[PDB]
This record gives sequence, structure tokens and C-alpha cells, in this order.
Amino acid sequence: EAAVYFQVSTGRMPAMRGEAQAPSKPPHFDESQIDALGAYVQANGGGPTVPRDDHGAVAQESLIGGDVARGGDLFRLNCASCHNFTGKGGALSSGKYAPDLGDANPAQIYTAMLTGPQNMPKFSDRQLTPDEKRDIVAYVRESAETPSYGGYGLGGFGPAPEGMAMWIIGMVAAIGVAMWIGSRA
Amino acid sequence: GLIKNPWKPVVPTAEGKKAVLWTSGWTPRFKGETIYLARATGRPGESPFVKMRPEDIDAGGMETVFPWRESDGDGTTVESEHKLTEIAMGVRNPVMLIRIKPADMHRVIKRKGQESFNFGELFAYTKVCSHLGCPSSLYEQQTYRILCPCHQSQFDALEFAKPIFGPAARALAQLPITIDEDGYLVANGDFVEPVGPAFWERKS
Amino acid sequence: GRSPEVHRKTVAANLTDALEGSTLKRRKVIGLSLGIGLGAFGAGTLVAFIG
Amino acid sequence: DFAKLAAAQGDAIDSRYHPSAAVRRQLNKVFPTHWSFLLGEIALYSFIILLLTGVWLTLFFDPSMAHVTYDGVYQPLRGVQMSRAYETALDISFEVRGGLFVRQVHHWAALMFAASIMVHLARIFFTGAFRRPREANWVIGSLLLILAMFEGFFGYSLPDDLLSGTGIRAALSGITMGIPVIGTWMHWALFGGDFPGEILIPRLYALHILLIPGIILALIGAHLALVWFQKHTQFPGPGRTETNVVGVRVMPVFAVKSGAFFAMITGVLGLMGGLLTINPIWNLGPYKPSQVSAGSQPDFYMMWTDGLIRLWPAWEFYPFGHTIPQGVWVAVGMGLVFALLIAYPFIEKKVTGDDAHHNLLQRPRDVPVRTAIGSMAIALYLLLTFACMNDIIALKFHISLNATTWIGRIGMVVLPAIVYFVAYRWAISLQRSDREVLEHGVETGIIKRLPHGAYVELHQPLGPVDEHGHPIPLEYAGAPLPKRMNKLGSGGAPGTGSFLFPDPAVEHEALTEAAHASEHKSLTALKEHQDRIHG
Amino acid sequence: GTGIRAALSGITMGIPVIGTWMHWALFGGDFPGEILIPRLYALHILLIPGIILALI
Amino acid sequence: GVWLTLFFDPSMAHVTYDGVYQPLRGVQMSRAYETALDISFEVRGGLFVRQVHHWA
Amino acid sequence: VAFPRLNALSFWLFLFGALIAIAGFITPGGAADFGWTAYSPLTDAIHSPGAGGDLWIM
Amino acid sequence: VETIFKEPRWPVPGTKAEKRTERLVAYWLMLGGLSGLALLLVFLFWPWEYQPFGSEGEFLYSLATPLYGLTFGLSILSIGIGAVLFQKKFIPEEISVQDRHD
Amino acid sequence: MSSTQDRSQLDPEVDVEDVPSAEWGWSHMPIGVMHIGGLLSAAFLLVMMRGNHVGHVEDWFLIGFAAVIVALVGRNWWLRRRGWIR
Amino acid sequence: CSPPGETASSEPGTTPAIWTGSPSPA
Ligand SMILES: CCCCCCCCCCCCCCCC(=O)OC[C@H]1O[C@H](O[C@@H]2[C@H](O)[C@@H](O)[C@H](O)[C@@H](O[C@H]3O[C@H](CO)[C@@H](O)[C@H](O)[C@@H]3O)[C@@H]2OP(=O)(O)OC[C@@H](COC(=O)CCCCCCCC[C@H](C)CCCCCCCC)OC(=O)CCCCCCCCCCCCCCC)[C@@H](O)[C@@H](O)[C@@H]1O
Ligand SMILES: CC(C)=CCC/C(C)=C/CC/C(C)=C/CC/C(C)=C/CC/C(C)=C/CC/C(C)=C/CC/C(C)=C/CC/C(C)=C/CC/C(C)=C/CC1=C(C)C(=O)c2ccccc2C1=O
Ligand SMILES: CC(C)=CCC/C(C)=C/CC/C(C)=C/CC/C(C)=C/CC/C(C)=C\CC/C(C)=C/CC/C(C)=C/CC/C(C)=C/CC/C(C)=C/CC1=C(C)C(=O)c2ccccc2C1=O
Ligand code: HEC
Ligand code: HEM
Ligand code: HEM
Ligand code: FES
Repeated sequence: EAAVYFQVSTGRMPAMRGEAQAPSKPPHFDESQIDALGAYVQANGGGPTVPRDDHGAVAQESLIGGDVARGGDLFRLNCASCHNFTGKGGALSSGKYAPDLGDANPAQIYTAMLTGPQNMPKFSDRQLTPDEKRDIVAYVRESAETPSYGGYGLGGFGPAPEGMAMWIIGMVAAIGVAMWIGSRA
Repeated sequence: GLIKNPWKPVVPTAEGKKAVLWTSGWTPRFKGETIYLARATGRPGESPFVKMRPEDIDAGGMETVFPWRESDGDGTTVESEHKLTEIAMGVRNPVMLIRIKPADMHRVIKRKGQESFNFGELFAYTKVCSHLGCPSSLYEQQTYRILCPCHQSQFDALEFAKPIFGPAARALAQLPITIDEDGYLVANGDFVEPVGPAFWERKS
Repeated sequence: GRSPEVHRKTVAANLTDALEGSTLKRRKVIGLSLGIGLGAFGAGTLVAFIG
Repeated sequence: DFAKLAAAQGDAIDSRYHPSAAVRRQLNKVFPTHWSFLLGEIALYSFIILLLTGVWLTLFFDPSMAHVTYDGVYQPLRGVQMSRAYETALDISFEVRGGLFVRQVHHWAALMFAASIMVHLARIFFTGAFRRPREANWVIGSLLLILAMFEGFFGYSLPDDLLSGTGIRAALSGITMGIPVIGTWMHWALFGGDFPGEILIPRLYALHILLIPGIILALIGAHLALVWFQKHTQFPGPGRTETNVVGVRVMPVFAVKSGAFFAMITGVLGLMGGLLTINPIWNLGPYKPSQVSAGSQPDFYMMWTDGLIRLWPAWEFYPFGHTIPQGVWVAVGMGLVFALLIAYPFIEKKVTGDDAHHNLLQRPRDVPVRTAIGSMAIALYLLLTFACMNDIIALKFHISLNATTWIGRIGMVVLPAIVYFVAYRWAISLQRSDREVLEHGVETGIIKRLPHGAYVELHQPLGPVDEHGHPIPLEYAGAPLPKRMNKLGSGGAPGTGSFLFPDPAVEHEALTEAAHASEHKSLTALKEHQDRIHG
Repeated sequence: GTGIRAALSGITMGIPVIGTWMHWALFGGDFPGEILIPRLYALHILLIPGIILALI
Repeated sequence: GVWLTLFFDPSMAHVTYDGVYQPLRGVQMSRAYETALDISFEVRGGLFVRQVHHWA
Repeated sequence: VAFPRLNALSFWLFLFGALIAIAGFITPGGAADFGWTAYSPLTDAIHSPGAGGDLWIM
Repeated sequence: VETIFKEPRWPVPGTKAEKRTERLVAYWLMLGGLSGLALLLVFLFWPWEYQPFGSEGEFLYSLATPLYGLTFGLSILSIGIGAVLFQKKFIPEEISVQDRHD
Repeated sequence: MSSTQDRSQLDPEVDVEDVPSAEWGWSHMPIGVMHIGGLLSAAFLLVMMRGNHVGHVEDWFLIGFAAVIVALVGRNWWLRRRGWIR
Repeated sequence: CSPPGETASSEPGTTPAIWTGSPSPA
């Protein structure tokens, strides 16, 4: 039901055609229906289950870990190759890509790496224990809601937006000023 | 004063002193030495490298492993604090260990001398790109492709990590693996070729 | 020693003409604002650099 | 009582150094007033700011690879093992009041420097300001460009983060040990051993703060001295010859303009360094051999070199148990564009067989072949630059990553040819556009509708008229021509006054009269001078 | 080391009113500190030689 | 002065020597001192250069 | 014509709009796959979530 | 050198259009001074200290460097604008010709 | 004249019917450079089919582009030879 | 050119033996 939760809550299922990669979209079902589908699937072979809370609901707040530094350096080694430094997009082989992590709630982040949706690998509970996963999700959630220091973020990719901003703002302003001061012909 | 001979024997191995470029962290230091495949788990003050079992990684997973000997360990003291740092900063140290689905085991091609370098459905390859040395570690587990995010060369896992796209011309190196009497993963020796980028006096 | 009288007179005339023709001395309002602004900018910049 | 104060301190200087004639000469130097000639000083103004910011970042930085544990104020990196350089770079940004602002201004100025150099180079190339006797100046500028590129590359490699480390491992280490004979000797000489070593960051620091800026300063000095003593070229126009300069004197018009331009450049750079984020090193981590991210981009002035690597095929050779890697092809290639750049004037001099001591510029439309070649080169540069960021374009815009490589690979042989053809034709068409106005006149955009039902357009002749009313054809003199009637004064001032209230009529009449008379005087002076020159 | 300790740290903090402030501005804290040698290196290889060259 | 900049490391980070000069083998020192020892003992013709520097 | 400088703009709007709509074939997904009629709900975020359809609309 | 043209920018001695331009230059110069004073005050009195995450006072910290950049840059640019406006409104215009003895 | 325009007179230090300002700068590239350039570019496009790629769409794209280039060069050469263009 | 010493095979290959390990440095 972890796979079902991830695929239906994020809207990937049901899929609509066969291409390089199925995109995410608005969900088709709600929480009750999601749980029903998950339980129906779980009764036909077993497998992973979504973590719950003390009230029987999906755990969101309890999945946030304490240590953000250990989560950060686990993310940088295991997850920053496909995703970005802070969780932006990344291109894959042919028509495929790793999405942005700035929209997923803790349960979604937890269940993404528990099952393995697509060309993303799966991290079992023995490879990454369900304590390191909490730190990873904490890092992912924090690096998405922290404001930029020193001005506008410019997307968070680095040299390319910086270069384009330079060319389209600084040089344009400089040339305009030069044309104002100087003369023609 | 800044002219140095690169082909000078400085590294002690199980066969005498050897040049730097011929060796790595996986080279045996004496005959019958046990090198464990360790993983980076915790903080520097909390035993950063620990042992691993074949049961930990499942089908369609990948892990990064490092060479760890019993002679280092914990890093609590100052003697093992500089020994655990050399392992993590080694140029040719990291290895990617992948587990292949049993359904896809009939389409594996070996490399004429590396026919016994795998333990069932576990394979281990160098994590260093053979083009310019970037960590080629973008592993697509359905298409079974290893992608380098530096110059966009991808390698085929089902074959002997031979390039299929990009500016790479050589295949990734394989490390032979097996299990220990306790049930931990160990090596059957080092690579049978140099790892990393090429140079003028490479190959026979 | 001293350059010939012609050079001295011509250079002095050039500088004096440059200052006088600008009509800056006749305009007290803008001649004072410039000084005040430059002083303020200098003070701010120096405090930021050293502080 | 400053009249007596300045008269005493002026005599004290003349009686000791006697620099009367020497400074009087420098106050009377005439400089042409064209916007395009202000492109060169921006770079200069960018260099000065790079020095002031470089001295403020020399009081806090520690270049060392000694590994430490952070234990600082920034919580997400608490307990992580890094180097001394990275820790000090974090300290500058988090512990010193206004350090982040200073280093952001440093980086922004670094970008502006290269951009300005590129634009200035384009100007010099297209107008033919390199012909004679100004070849050595071109060469010096070429060397300056190369030095600026390498100076910039060594700069962002100092913090020792993940991006810079990955870049320096692939570029400075991977490429180095590919050169056929001296491949590994040179590598071990540069790094003092294997790749990481322990002396690379100190060596790069000493190279970045002392040597390359010194060479740059000397070369800039030589450049400016040559420009000063070789009497800056001008453009064809009314009253311009091969043996004079038309413009304004240094004192006081030129100096005020230069100062104001410097102030505005500083303003723009300072404003840009506060509102936009550049190079956030804390979002990255310390460099580790077994870690990587998705982007991996150098700065824009180094992007074409990186894009050349991505597009060239995997062609290698294996003679007598040796190896010639792919990386060789770029190393030869990269030094081949440089060689063709420095020794261009001699190539063109040999081709066209012309060397006649030119002082008057050329409009790019008048030289089609050179314009086409320049356009082709710019197209190739742009394509190579956009090929380096093919992974970012494939993510943001929905296109295959495999498709981008092939697009670039095919494009780098096809697009330049198309650009050449289009540029050639466009230049000739712009030429033909000038011959239409010298023959018929400026089209006013007014239709007449004659009695017999014919439609004609009213033309405004630019010279004497024939007895039938058709204008006398004029000759081309390498100067621009008007094409709109509003630029010729077909439109007065709306009226003297504020934006909301008018002024008394008499003031408006007097001001209009004065302005008109002043325009007559200026035109008459130019015409008289032009008439006396050609006697 | 002893030369620096005597002639640059002891004398600096002996000056009236503006004495301890100047010491802590130069050393960035107490005497040993962590930023003295880099600062002196940058001052020795870049700034003072530049001024000397210009003045010469 | 330029030749010396290719080898020197101005840091106060404390290390243990472990070099060629035996009387200082296990001593706790700084990076600057270690590098200064390296210049004089490990680089061919370094001692001569740094002596000429001081004499000049 | 009444407005020539406006008459020129229409041709360029035509050409560039057409190019933007046709350029959906460069994407790995493809162009619009829901007919020229574009019935709903088949063009909603849930059904036809591709980027070709967006370029078609715009 | 020979100056073939030079003329004062205000021939008519007393007019209402000259005072307006003088006031415009004065306003442009005053703005730079005010911005400089603002820079001085904001550099001395502002939080400027790093705030960890999701804490009160994090918002005010994120505006420190932006305010520095605004204040230094709104002043010098304004002074530049004021100084260039003075060149083309009050300085006489000239056309000088010099022969190059090359 | 009641206009503001000032006429310029200048004297600095393929024919004018094809390129109006033919005597003001370099305005002729010899044919044969361009033909050989085209053929060589086509050869390069054709030779890039030797690599490590496993697809064939790119190969067909390369073949098509090379064919187009060769056709253009051939047409130009034929028309220049036969006398219809100069 | 193709790299010599990079060849595919059709040999089955055996499962690796259990690691024993010589006790101490020789
Ligand atoms: C000389 C002058 C020099 C100075 C000029 C500077 C001016 C620019 C800015 C002004 C300075 C203000 C200083 C205060 C800074 C501040 O207080 O900081 C706010 C926060 O802001 C962002 O937070 C957004 C939300 O607030 C967060 O909630 C959210 O999380 C966050 O999301 C990120 O993170 C997620 C992870 O969870 C991801 O999922 C997600 O994707 C994303 O990455 C958000 O980010 P983002 O989308 O960037 O915002 C978009 C910006 C959009 O900017 C811009 O206008 C773009 C500026 C750059 C343009 C240059 C590009 C050049 C392109 C070329 C033209 C290409 C083509 C040509 C080439 C080919 C040519 C041939 C054809 O504004 C908008 O919202 C909408 C647009 C309205 C802004 C308009 C203002 C200026 C426009 C100029 C013209 C005016 C005309 C009218 C317009 C309406 C993030 O940065 C945060 O760090 C940051 O904290
Ligand atoms: C902005 C900034 C950061 C700048 C910092 C500036 C600064 C401090 C400078 C540092 C220097 C830098 C950084 C430059 C780097 C240059 C560089 C990388 C070069 C490396 C050098 C190298 C590899 C070494 C090779 C070794 C070698 C072969 C050495 C050869 C020695 C040589 C060639 C010696 C040249 C001697 C020489 C230049 C002498 C000039 C003598 C002069 C100028 C005297 C002039 C002069 C004379 C002669 C009088 O007698 C006299 C008498 C009375 C009144 C006046 C004068 C007078 O003016
Ligand atoms: C790899 C390589 C060789 C490059 C070329 C690849 C390629 C085929 C390019 C197509 C790109 C596009 C536009 C794809 C969409 C499909 C499409 C519309 C195709 C063509 C349409 C057509 C033929 C006709 C329409 C006419 C027309 C003029 C179209 C306009 C299209 C334009 C101008 C789009 C921009 C093009 C482009 C590649 C821009 C790059 C800009 C970059 C690199 C910036 C990166 C960047 C990013 C990523 C930020 O996140 C960011 C955040 C905040 C501030 C700034 C930035 C920022 O600058
Ligand atoms: C390369 C392969 C990787 C690696 C090593 C990781 N991820 Fe990510 N990831 C990848 C892809 C191609 C996709 C898309 C699959 C789908 O859409 O079916 C994803 C998806 C995710 C998601 C869900 C998307 C979302 O709703 O934003 C998350 C939360 C996610 N990935 C996180 C994540 C983490 C935490 C990883 C390391 C521990 C990680 N991924 C590795 C590609 C790849
Ligand atoms: C003039 C051309 C120069 C360019 C283009 C240049 C460029 C750069 C760049 C791009 C960086 C790294 C930016 C970052 O991400 O933080 C940098 C760092 C640095 N530069 Fe320069 N630089 C130049 C000259 C100088 C000079 C002359 C000095 C010294 C006088 C200097 C001192 C430094 C210092 C100390 C750093 C420290 C790195 C940091 O604090 O981030 N630079 N330079
Ligand atoms: C740091 C880089 C450079 C600086 C600071 C610089 C500065 C200047 C300045 C200020 C001028 C005179 C102002 C002007 O006419 O635009 C000038 C002139 C010139 N520069 Fe540059 N320049 C640089 C690089 C280059 C380059 C890259 C070239 C050419 C490759 C070049 C060639 C010239 C030439 C030929 C002139 C003569 C100007 C003329 O004749 O009109 N310079 N340079
Ligand atoms: S470094 Fe891996 S492809 Fe170039």
C-alpha cells in the first residue's frame, strides 16, 4: 500500500498513455478512497505499508527528524546526483528526469524512497533504516522553505541563470547609459 | 624544484613498492588480506564506516561502498581519525554496488576474464567515470543505465559497463566480490586494470 | 626654475576659463548639495568598509 | 579668499617642476564623442572595483586544505568535516558584517568584466579599428582577454566547494594528463603529486591575488598608453578627415562625463550585488570525491570550452600500447581558436593585400565579408555556450537530453554557414538601402492624389534640385543618412513651461529664437571648416 | 613568536583609551587568535610591496 | 619572493610533523612552520633561495 | 490599407503562433493528441497532462 | 587645437526655465545624500545576525544584505545622474578640432 | 537649404553594380573556398556516424543533411559551369 | 579505433568460493 499511496496521492496513477515517463498531475481520489485501494492491494501479496500515527491517520509531523546535518550529508551522497543540491530538477537519459521535491509532504517523501517509483532506485529499510529516512525528509522539507540570503534566488541552479541575468540586466543598463551620455553617427 | 618523477615506487603492496597510478584503496597490502565493503552511515564521531550483508540491498537498489579494513575502525582516537579520512578522500576508492532483478539475469554479457566477478545477482563497478573522472552515479534501475552528470556519457549495466552514449570510449572497471564466513561482503582482490581517466602510457 | 610667461599665462587662462564658464560659482544651491551628498556617501561607505 | 590661496600654491608647483606646457597639452587633447567608444572604459571601471573588493577579501581568507570540523553558527552544516578554505569562506558570509554583500559585488564585477571585454572586442573587430597602425594593441587586448578568463577561473575555485571541486577535477586534472608525451609529468609538476594534494589551494591563491593581476595591470597600462599616444580613431562625417580629430577637449567636458559614467557603473554594480543572489556556497557542501550534483556548470566565459567537450565524438587511438584520449581533441582545438584570434590582422592584411595607415573607421555594412565572418564566429560561440547548459534546457523545456547533444553536434557545422549567407545578403541590402535616399530623397510618408487620379509620395531632397524638381544625385561618403522627417526637425517644442502650467509667451519666443540661432551657428561653423579644408 | 608577542601585542594594549579596541581589531580577539598569519601574509606579499613599487 | 609563493602555506592549523627532519618528528606545530621546514628540506634548492631572500 | 504598420504585425503573429503550436513534436511526449475539437474533460490536468497540449493552447 | 564653436546655454539672462533645471539638479543631488545617510544608519542599526530556521526574526535578517545593496547604489547612481545632468544643461557646448601629426 | 542635414565629403586612403560600396572594404570571397567547404562539411557529417551510439535516427538525420548540402553544392557548380550565373 | 583488451566472452563462469583470509601480515 506504500506504492499505491505514492502513485495515487501524487496523481501519477491512473496513467493516460505510454511515453518516456509518466508525469504527476492532480489526484483522482481522496483519502478514504486512497486507503481503500491501498488495503485492497495490500491483501494480494503484502509488502510495505505507510506509517501511521496514534490516531490512525497518515503520519506527517512525526516523520520529521531531529538531525538536519546528518540528513543533509546523506542527501548529498544518495540523492543529490539525480536531484539538485537543494531539491530541484535534474535531467536523465532520454526524455526522463528527476522532479522537484518542493511539493511533497513528509509521507510522500518517505514513501518515494521506500518503494522505487521508476528509474529511481529503491532504498529498503535495511539499506536506509527508518531513522535516517526521517532526517532525509527533514532536510528536504527544510531546504524548500528557507528564504534566500543576499537577494532573489534566481531559481537555484547557479552559473546559467546568473549569466543570463548579467547579460539581460547589467549590460543592457550599461549600454543604455552609454548611449544616453554619448552621441550618434 | 617542482619537477617530480610520477613513475616512482612509493606505495607498499603485496608485491613490493609500486607507482601511485597503478594502485588504489582496494590493492592488497599483504597476501590474503580481507578488505570489507563498507558504507557511510553516521557522523565522523560515530564510526562512519560499518560492515554490510547481501540481504541489505534488494532488487533494483544501488549503494556506495568504500574499502574498510579491521585495522582502522570507529575513528574514536586520533590514530584512526586520519585513517578514516584517507579512505573517504581517495580518488579511486568509491564503488557502486547494484543488485539485478532475477528476471533480467539471462541477458548479462561478461568480459572475457571477468566471468566470475559477480556474486549471484550482485555486481560492483567503479564509481569513477573513465572519461575525465566525474562520479558517474546516476543509476536508472529500469533501463539499467549509469549516467555521468558531467558530460552526459551513459554505460550499460547488463553488459560489462561499456559506453553507449557520450564522449566515453572505455568500459568501467569491475571489482570481484564474494562473502566472508560470517556473511559479510568482501573482495577477491583488486581490479585487473587501472581505474579512472587515461594517460599516455596506459594499456599493453 | 620657472617655465616661460607664455605657458604660465595660457595654462592659467585655460583653467580659469574652465571653472568660470561652468557657471558653477553663481549657483550656490547645487554647489552645496553636491558637497553634502558626496560627504554623506563617503561617510557611509567608509563606515561600511571599516565597521 | 581662495583666489589668493590658489595663486600661491600654483606658483610653488611651477617653480619646482615647471609642468606648464606639459599639462597645458594634456588639457587640450580632443576626444571623439560617440557612444560606442564608451564600451572600453566599462571594463576598466569593472577592474578597479575588482581590486577594492579583492583587498577587502584578503583580510579574512585562509587558503589551506587542513581538514577541520565546523562547529559554527550555520546549523545545517554543524559537525561536518571540511577544509580551512571552506570554513573561512563560510565565516566571511556569516560572521563578518557586510561580508556576503562584498563577495557578491566581487562576483558580479567579475562577470561584468568579461561581458564588457567581449562587447568591446566585437566593436573593435567590426569597425576595422585594428588595421594600421593599431595591430600591437589588438594583440595586447587578445592576451588581456585570455588572462581575464584564467583569472576568473582561478577565483571561484578558492572556496573549495562541490561545484568548483568537480569542475577543477575534470578540467585542470583530467585534461592535463591527456597530452601525448608530457601528460603525467606536467600533472605531477602542477599538483606536486596526485590530484587532491595539499598545495593546490595555496598555489592558486598566490597565483590569483598577486601574479595574474600584476600582469593584467601592466598590460592595461600599456594598452592605455598606446591609445593615448596614438590619437583615437574617428568615424566618417561632416568635417572629418584622415589627419584630424573632431570632438571635445579633456577639460572640462570629457572628465565630467568620465566621472559620471564611473559613478553610474559603480551604482549599478552595487545595486545588483544586494538584490540578486550569486554563488551560495552553504547550499552546497565541502568537496568530496564520492559526491556530485546535477548542474556542474562553469562561469559563462568558460562555458564554450565545456560545451566543446560534450559535443566532440569519442575518438581515441592506441598506438604501440599507448593511449590518446578524447580530451586531446579539445586541448588542440582550444589553442587553435586563440592562435587564429591573435594573428587575425596579419591574415586579413595578407588576404586583401591592403596596408595603408587607416585612421577613419568602417561601417559594418560596407564590409560584407568581414561582417559575415564575425557573425559566423558569434553564432558558433553562442551554440557552444548553449550546449554546455543542455541538461538545464532539457529539464526546464521538455526536450530529450539525447536529442540536445545531436542538435548541437549537427548545428556546429550547419548554423554558421546559414549565418554567413544571411549576414552577407543583409549587409548588401543595407548598402542598397542607402543608395535609394541619395537618389530620390527621404520619403515623408504623405500621399498626394493628383487631379488625374495618380498617387505619388512627397520626397524631401537632401541637396540641390533640378529645374524639373527631381533632386540632383549625391555621392556616398561613408556617413549615415536620415530616413525619418521627425529627425530633421519636422516638429517643434510643445511650449516652454512646467508639465502642468505654461510660462509667459515672451520667454518662449526668446528661448526658441536663441536655440534656432545657435543651431544655425554650429552648422555654419562646421560647413565653413569643411569648405576651408578641401581647397 | 616571542618578538610578535612583545613588540606587537604588549605595546598595542598599553595605549590609553583606544588601546584594547585596536588590539582586538588587529588580532580579531585575544593575542594568539587564528587569523594573524594569513593577514600578515596578505599584507606582506601584496599591499606593502605595491605601495613601495608605486612610491619608488 | 615569487618562487617562495609556490610552496608556502600560511595557516595556524595545528598538525604533527612526520617528515624527513628527525629531531622534530612527532612535535605538534602549525602549518606555516611545517611548510617552512618543507621548503628547506624537501624542495631542491629551497634553502639557497630563502637564504638569498633574507640576505637581500 | 488603412493601417500598414499594423497590417505588418498580423503576418508575424500568424507565423510565430503557428511555429509555437507545431513545435510540440520536439518534446519527448509529443503534440496534442485530443483532436482539433478539444472536448472536455479530456484536456483537463488529469487527462492529457502533457506539454504539447499547453503549447497548442498558447 | 582650434575651437570652432562655443556658446552659453542660457543666452536670455532672467527666465523661469533656468530655475526649474537648477532645482532638478538640486533634487538629484539631494537624493544621493539622503541615501548615503540611510546607508550609514542601516549599517549601524539592523539585526544582521543569522537566524536558524522558522524562528521569529528570520524575516528581518533576510533583508539585511538587500538593504545594504539598495542604500549603497541608490546614492552613487543618483549622484552620477545629477552630475551628468549638469554637464548637458549648464556647461557650454563646443566643437574642437585637433590635427594628428602621425 | 532650410534643412538641418549637413552633407559629408570624404577621401580615405566584384563590381559596384553587385556591391554598391565595393571599394570601401573587403567584399569578395573567391568561389571554390565555399564549394570545398561545403563538401568537407558534408564529409564531416558523414564521418560522425562512427561512434558508440546504438540508435539510428541520428544516422538518418546526418545522411539527410549531408545529401541536402551536396545537392546545393552540385546545383551551384552546374549552373556556374553552364553559364546561367556569374 | 576500438580499445584492445575490451572483449565479450561466452564462458559460463563459476560461483566464487568463500573467503578464508591469511591471518596476519606475512
Ligand atoms: C540594476 C538593477 C539590478 C537589480 C534588479 C533585481 C530585480 C529582481 C527582484 C527584486 C529584488 C527583491 C529583493 C528581495 C528578495 C526576497 O524577499 O526573496 C523572495 C523569495 O523569492 C523566491 O520565492 C518565491 C516564493 O515566494 C516562494 O514561496 C517559493 O518557494 C519560491 O519557489 C522556488 O522554490 C521552490 C522549492 O520549493 C520551487 O518549487 C520553485 O520552482 C522555485 O524554485 C518562489 O520562487 P520564484 O518562482 O523565483 O518567483 C518568481 C518571481 C519572478 O522573478 C522575476 O521577475 C524574474 C527576474 C529575472 C529575469 C531574467 C531572465 C532572462 C530571460 C531571457 C529573456 C530569455 C530569452 C532571451 C534569450 C534568446 C534571445 C533570442 C530570442 O516572482 C514571482 O513570484 C512572479 C513574477 C513577479 C515578479 C516581478 C518583479 C520584476 C520583473 C521585471 C519586469 C517588470 C514587468 C512586470 C512583471 C509582472 C525565492 O527566490 C526565495 O528564495 C526568495 O526568498
Ligand atoms: C594591482 C596589483 C595586485 C599589483 C601588484 C604589483 C606588484 C607588487 C608586483 C609584483 C610582480 C608581479 C606580480 C609580476 C609577475 C611577473 C611574472 C609572473 C614573472 C615571473 C618571473 C620569472 C618566471 C623569473 C625568471 C628568472 C629570470 C630569467 C630573471 C631575469 C631577471 C631580469 C630579466 C631582470 C630585469 C632587470 C630590470 C627589469 C631592471 C630595470 C631597471 C630600471 C627600471 C631602472 C631605471 C633607472 C635606471 C637604470 C637608473 O640607473 C636611474 C638612475 C637615476 C635615476 C633614475 C634611474 C632609473 O629610472
Ligand atoms: C542544448 C541546445 C543546443 C540548445 C537548443 C535546444 C532547443 C531545440 C531549444 C528550444 C527551446 C524552446 C523554446 C523550447 C520550447 C519549444 C519551442 C517553442 C520551440 C521553438 C518555437 C519556434 C521555432 C518559434 C517561436 C518563436 C520564438 C522566437 C520563440 C521564443 C522562445 C524563447 C525566446 C525562449 C527562451 C530560449 C532559451 C533556450 C533560453 C535559455 C534561458 C536560460 C538558459 C536561462 C535559465 C534560467 C532558469 C533555468 C531559471 O530557473 C531562472 C529563474 C529565474 C530567473 C532566471 C532564470 C534563468 O535564466
Ligand atoms: C536517480 C535515478 C534518482 C535518485 C538517486 C533519487 N531520485 Fe528521486 N526521483 C527520481 C525520478 C526519476 C523520479 C520520478 C518518478 C515518478 O515520477 O514516478 C523521482 C521521484 C522522487 C520523489 C517524488 C516526486 C515528487 O512528488 O516530488 C521524491 C520525493 C524523491 N524522488 C526524492 C528522492 C530522495 C529523497 C532521494 C535520495 C534519498 C532520491 N529521490 C533519489 C530520480 C532519482
Ligand atoms: C581582477 C580580476 C578578478 C576576477 C575576475 C576575480 C574573480 C573572482 C571570483 C569569481 C571569485 C570567487 C567568487 C565567489 O564565488 O565567492 C574570487 C574570489 C576571491 N578573489 Fe578574486 N578576482 C579578481 C581579482 C582579485 C584580486 C586582484 C584580488 C586581490 C587583490 C582578489 C582576491 C580574491 C579573494 C580573497 C577571493 C576570496 C574568495 C572568496 O572570499 O569568496 N581577486 N575572485
Ligand atoms: C581589460 C581589457 C581591456 C580594456 C580595459 C580595454 C580598454 C580600452 C579602452 C578604454 C580603449 C579606448 C576607449 C574606446 O575606444 O573604446 C581601448 C581601445 C582599444 N582597445 Fe581595448 N581594452 C581591453 C581589451 C581589448 C581587446 C580584447 C581588444 C581587441 C582584441 C582591444 C583592442 C583595443 C583597440 C584596438 C583599441 C583602439 C581603440 C580605437 O582605435 O578606437 N582591447 N581599450
Ligand atoms: S567525466 Fe564522465 S562523461 Fe566526462
